[PDB]
Amino acid sequence: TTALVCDNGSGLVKAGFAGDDAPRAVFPSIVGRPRHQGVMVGMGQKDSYVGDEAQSKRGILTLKYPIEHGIITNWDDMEKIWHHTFYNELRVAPEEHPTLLTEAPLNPKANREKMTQIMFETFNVPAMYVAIQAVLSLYASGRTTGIVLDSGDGVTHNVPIYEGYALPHAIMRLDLAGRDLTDYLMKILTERGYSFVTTAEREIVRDIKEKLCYVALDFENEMATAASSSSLEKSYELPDGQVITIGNERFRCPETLFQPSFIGMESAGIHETTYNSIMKCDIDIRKDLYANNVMSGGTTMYPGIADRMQKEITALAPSTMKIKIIAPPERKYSVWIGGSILASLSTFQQMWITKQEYDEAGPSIVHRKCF
Amino acid sequence: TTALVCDNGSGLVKAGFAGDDAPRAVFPSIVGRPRHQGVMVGMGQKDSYVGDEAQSKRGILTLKYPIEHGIITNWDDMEKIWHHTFYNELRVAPEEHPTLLTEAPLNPKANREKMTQIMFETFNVPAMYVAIQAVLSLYASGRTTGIVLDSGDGVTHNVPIYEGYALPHAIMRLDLAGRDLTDYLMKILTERGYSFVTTAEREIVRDIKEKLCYVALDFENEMATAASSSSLEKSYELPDGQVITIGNERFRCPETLFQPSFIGMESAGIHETTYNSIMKCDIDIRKDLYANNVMSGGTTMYPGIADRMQKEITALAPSTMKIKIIAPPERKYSVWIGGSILASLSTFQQMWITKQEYDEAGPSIVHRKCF
Amino acid sequence: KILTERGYSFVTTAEREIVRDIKEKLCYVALDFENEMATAASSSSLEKSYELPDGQVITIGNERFRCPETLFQPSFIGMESAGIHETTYNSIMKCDIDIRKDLYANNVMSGGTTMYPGIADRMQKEITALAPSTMKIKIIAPPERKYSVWIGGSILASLSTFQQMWITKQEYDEAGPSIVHRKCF
Amino acid sequence: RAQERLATALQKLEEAEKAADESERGMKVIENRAMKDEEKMELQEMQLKEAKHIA
Amino acid sequence: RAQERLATALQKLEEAEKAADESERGMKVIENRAMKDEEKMELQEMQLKEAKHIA
Ligand SMILES: Nc1ncnc2c1ncn2[C@@H]1O[C@H](COP(=O)(O)OP(=O)(O)O)[C@@H](O)[C@H]1O
Ligand SMILES: Nc1ncnc2c1ncn2[C@@H]1O[C@H](COP(=O)(O)OP(=O)(O)O)[C@@H](O)[C@H]1O
Repeated sequence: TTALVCDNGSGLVKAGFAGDDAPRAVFPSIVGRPRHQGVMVGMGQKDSYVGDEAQSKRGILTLKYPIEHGIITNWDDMEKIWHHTFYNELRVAPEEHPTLLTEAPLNPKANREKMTQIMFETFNVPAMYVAIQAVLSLYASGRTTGIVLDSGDGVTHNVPIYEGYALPHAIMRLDLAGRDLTDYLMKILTERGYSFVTTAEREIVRDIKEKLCYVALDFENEMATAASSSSLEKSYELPDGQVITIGNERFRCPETLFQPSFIGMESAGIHETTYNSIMKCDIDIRKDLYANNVMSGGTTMYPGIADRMQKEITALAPSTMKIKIIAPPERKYSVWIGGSILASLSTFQQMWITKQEYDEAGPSIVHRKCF
Repeated sequence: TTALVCDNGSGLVKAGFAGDDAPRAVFPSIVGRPRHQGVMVGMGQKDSYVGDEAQSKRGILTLKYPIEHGIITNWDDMEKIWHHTFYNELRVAPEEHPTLLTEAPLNPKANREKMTQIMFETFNVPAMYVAIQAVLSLYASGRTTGIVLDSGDGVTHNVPIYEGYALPHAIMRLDLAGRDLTDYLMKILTERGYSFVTTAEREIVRDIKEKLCYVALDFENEMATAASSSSLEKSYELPDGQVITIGNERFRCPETLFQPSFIGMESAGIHETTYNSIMKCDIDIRKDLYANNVMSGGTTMYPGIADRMQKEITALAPSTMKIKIIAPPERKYSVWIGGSILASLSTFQQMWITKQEYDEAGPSIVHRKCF
Repeated sequence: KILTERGYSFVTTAEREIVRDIKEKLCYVALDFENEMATAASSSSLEKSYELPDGQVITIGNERFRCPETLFQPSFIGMESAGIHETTYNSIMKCDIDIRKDLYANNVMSGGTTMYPGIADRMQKEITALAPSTMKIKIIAPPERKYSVWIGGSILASLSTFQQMWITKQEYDEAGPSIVHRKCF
Repeated sequence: RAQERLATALQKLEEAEKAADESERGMKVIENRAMKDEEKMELQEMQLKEAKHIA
Repeated sequence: RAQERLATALQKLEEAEKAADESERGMKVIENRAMKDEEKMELQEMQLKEAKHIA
């Protein structure tokens, strides 16, 4: 029977069946609860919406992502998310379906452990497995070498892989991702007079970011340009009319990824961490890594990000090295695609963790090579 | 020569000369206009009073604060306010006096720009400068570290400063302040049969708030107490006799600052935003920030607010950290005091914005490090 | 790195110093890695707490001896070279055969990284396992060894038979910075 | 001179591609707006029709 | 190899310039249609107003 591929991530849950071509159901991984009291008896309002239901009821709810930076903080909301996924989005009894789960590298081992435990106890799957998002993203790109730069909504990691071997000592996790960009945009949008403070209108700001923002090939030139002309201003319709306009912000916001100082962080920019991860690997495999910079995750979907990325990492690397950047047009779902591909193997059908084996060895089994 | 220090704020304008010990002139920042027609000819009634004059003519006017939440909305009333200040409260020709102006953090840049422009054109000062209210409030307390919680009449911000450096990414502005408390008190005063709706009697309610309200060290206990006994009721005589009494309200009103849900806002309470601003700061400087919670602004003048604040922020912080709350007895004017201190320096006498320089570079100069 | 897997995240160059303090206080070398791993798995007699500069005490267990174990298994950080004991023994074996007994007997140890509780005993065990059985293995680990370099430097500089090995300003002006590699060493 | 003219070709290619693609974003948004105004005309001429009807 | 990548830079340069030329007379016709939609939205908005008023 088929396996399920549920890629949790932050911001967006992506689920589907192994062997399909795209995740069947995709919805925001949020949980909302009403924050007023309600007066119409007989309306039978439930006590907590979830997913697109909440995304539609935003106006009267308080939304709380149960995953902060790759880690799961509120376990009850996470279980609600999973249950809603299985029983509504896919409408499938999870008792007869091995499920594939993903997580970023360098996470609290308790996270993965409790994940396994809840999966086997509450939902009672027959088997399961936890995979590293970046490996799956490489699978989905038909590569077998090259460093991958996943950048979802919560975390941003580089994983250099060569011939299917991973160099763990060169993995570079960094906690700057789409949520941080959304917040920085909320902040700099004040200096025009626009004030979004509610957890609801954070979603509005996220939409504004996904629509109007883009990466500038040269920051100073774009700044001077937006100063001189006004050919960069674009408007936007809020959910109640009152069109707004943003100029400089459009490219100031995603610029953070290259200058994390904008939000007070100290770590180096995306290009810098990539180049450092390269330099940590052995010298014989650096040319291929230069040639195969895969990119996935929704945050790497900015108009112009690949060109700026290539420009920078070219400025850093030697001149006799060919820099290339593999940025497919569907890269947002590359992790789920790679997960489907992997779970569809048969040489993989003996890497699962069987319910019996779990009962025999307890949640500590995950860290064992039943990985 | 002497420098002027005008701290606009909402609710209260307070001005004076640099180097002094207290603002010379202090009056409400309102503008009134008659709303009836007037029948006695030769009375020569002017068309718009301002300041204490309007506060006295309340009975027949309509008052309109020209500053809503730290931002200036009606620029003509603001110019009237400034002109009245210079020419009647101080009796000073502004042509030969560098002036210091204040504004909250995270304001529309157009606000500060137009401020500079009007200052240089209408009043034609020789120089000026705009400062952040919280920095001045720290100056006035002899500190050089510690977070400051200013809360005036319109806005409420925390600015963590350490060793003279400000960490802007941890600034927390919140638009709940004295005006909102006044409105909430106006609302809950109805449930005793007292109805204040006019812009005049809003001032009556403001006085009631400044006299009878106080923060309760424990909300539930005080509620149960006021339910059981009646030792909390105090009376108050309106401008036409008809003494009124309030019980529960006295501490229900300022409780909002800790439970903004009372007025439908979603943000977290004062203690919560403070603790969050701390936690956003680097770990090595958190102990000092814990030890130096400065307070300022009129809204932090409720009897008991410092004790309740310490109780809460102690409940949030680790146990081995010393919580202290610097609440001077004159903190209402801490911003003006710090402004006088700063303007009186000489190492500051080269940070002004000279009119020549402005004519050279236009109002865009303010955002430039001529800050 | 390995402190992440408990949920503690230190990334700033500032809090690298915090981590260094944690390392200097809690870590230690384990006489037998596998036994200590199994022990920390079974019991909890190895966990120790630590208070950060803002309270919020943390606890580390297995890490206390996982961290300094690297020196003997550099593969933990992806390096390929051999462990400390191994390079020591190799350096011995490269020397002439007539002087190997004394070298076995006089393993001096200095520098702050050799200040781990238990490092000398584990070091002795390993290098004993490598060396023949009829050779006496000793490890000179003074209690002030963190400053042994400076101490020896003061000793040498205080000599008089050394007062003619200096490089004089005049001499350097005469022969340029290339003088250092010359026997004015 | 090979490498200098190659660098010229690179920068020219790149900036021209960015210009083409920003005009491509513009064409996307203007096709959207065109369909928008289309259904706008539809619905508002239609309310004009029903206005004439009840008129 | 200098001659090789020179030739490649040359050709790809001119073909990408031609692609930008396609995209840019496309951008010309789309801004023409932008003005088309401007005047259409204007006329239809006006008639919407008169429809509402007469109705
Ligand atoms: N077109 C876009 N441009 C810029 N950012 C985007 C775009 N689409 C999505 N994002 C950002 O990417 C995030 C989704 O990334 P995703 O891969 O779903 O993260 P995760 O792997 O944690 O689920 C969203 O939070 C959004 O902010
Ligand atoms: N004794 C008091 N108790 C409680 N609130 C007060 C008291 N005195 C003044 N306030 C409130 O504080 C406000 C004055 O604060 P202020 O520092 O003047 O604000 P701003 O900095 O915007 O001028 C007034 O609007 C009033 O509502």
